[PDB]
Amino acid sequence: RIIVDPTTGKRYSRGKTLGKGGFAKCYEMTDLTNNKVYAAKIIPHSRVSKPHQREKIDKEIELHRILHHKHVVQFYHYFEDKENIYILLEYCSRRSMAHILKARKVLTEPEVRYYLRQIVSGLKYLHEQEILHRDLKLGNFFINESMELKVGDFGLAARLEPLEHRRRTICGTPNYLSPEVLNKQGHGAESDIWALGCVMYTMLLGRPPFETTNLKETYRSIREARYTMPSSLLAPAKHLIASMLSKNPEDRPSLDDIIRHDFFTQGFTPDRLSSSCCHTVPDFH
Ligand SMILES: CC[C@@H]1C(=O)N(C)c2cnc(-n3ccnc3-c3cscn3)nc2N1C1CCCC1
Repeated sequence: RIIVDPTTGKRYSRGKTLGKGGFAKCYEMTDLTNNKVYAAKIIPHSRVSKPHQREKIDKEIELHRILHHKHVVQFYHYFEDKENIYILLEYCSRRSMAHILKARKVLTEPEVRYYLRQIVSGLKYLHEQEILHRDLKLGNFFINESMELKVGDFGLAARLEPLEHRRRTICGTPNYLSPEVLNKQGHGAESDIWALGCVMYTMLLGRPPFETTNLKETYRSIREARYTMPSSLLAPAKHLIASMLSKNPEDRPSLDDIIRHDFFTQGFTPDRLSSSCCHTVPDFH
């Protein structure tokens, strides 16, 4: 299967299927020119005939293509032929963190420190760019062969809007809805920090702090921001989760405040995590 870009004449080679992605059918896509493999979203035009879902991928491409950071999935190139839209992205061979957490149930503290340092690095970049991810979940943290975390799936992504200039309606259907979004206040930077609490919690426990059904029954408990803290957690981990899950948005720590917490500084953290950690528990110390 040869795929030629009709506006350039660049030829790509389509490899194995990688999975599903809503509108995306995902296959390996080799650039024959470089000579390197990427992970491609292939979206037939028939999928996106409606103006709003056409605009959806358009903002996703527009916003994503301008980001260059070691902990954000690298945009490579986008093009279209007669039937498909093509988005080529950093190939992450050891899949996502939602995959690892299924296989492990629960991670060790040094693993949680190893992964969250990378997550906070990639989000700092984005937040300085002034782009809100708006869909941070374990599913969107992509890992490569050499075990490096890339934050991906832009899409529910958007540029930061001042409070008075803000989109108030709930955007799409994300994994971890903040108290402030539920109060018709919109999605700020601290709504991304909220999700990092839900992420960290789930890395240490294998279950989210709140129900993720997005049902209107679930709204009250989240607002409210009340939940059970399990005794299994060590003191410093407990404090930082409670910090990031503050009820009031401006009570939540900054990303600089986060990576300097006792949770990070007072424990051991490896420079390189072994790939055995995708399955097996790592050794102590
Ligand atoms: C293309 C969408 C997404 C992605 O954005 N990146 C960067 C990615 C980068 N690398 C892989 N990748 C590469 C080899 N295996 C995968 C994979 C990750 S999760 C299931 N397969 N997949 C990616 N994916 C997948 C494809 C289907 C759902 C998410």
